[PDB]
Amino acid sequence: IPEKLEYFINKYAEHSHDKWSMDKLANGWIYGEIYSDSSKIQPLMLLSEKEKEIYRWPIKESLKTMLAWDLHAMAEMMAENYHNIWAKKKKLELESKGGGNHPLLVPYDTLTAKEKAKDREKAQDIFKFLQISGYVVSRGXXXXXXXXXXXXXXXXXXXXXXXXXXX
Repeated sequence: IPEKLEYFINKYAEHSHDKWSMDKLANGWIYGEIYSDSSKIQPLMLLSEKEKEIYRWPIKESLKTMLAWDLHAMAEMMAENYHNIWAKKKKLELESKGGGNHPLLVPYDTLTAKEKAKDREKAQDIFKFLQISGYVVSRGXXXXXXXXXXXXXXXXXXXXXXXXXXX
């Protein structure tokens, strides 16, 4: 967790809270200590105390995973990690409680597109602020190098052919 990125974690959390505030004021929500859903009354204006930071908490984990591990790449790695953490939690809890089988207990190369879109939304949401902040990110001529490798292979093959034809 870099110090500059650690500083920007709070700012990004505030920006996400502001976006959610715009959404909830468009929907209609007013602050109130009483917890309710049909009365349209919440004390953090349905996001509760911990539910306000349920999405702020994994931003640091996302940064750590990015450091430990183009733009479409960051998108797909982030969505894959999103699905993997939830799948691990679900499999752990179902193994603990002896529950039923979840259709999402399958490798990410088999899921329905809506399931991938659901966390691709959050991936893009967290990556847009990183891009606007000037953070260049990579996964961590081309044809010319390919041709050079091919030429090296051809040289090896020619050497082999010469060694064979010499006999």
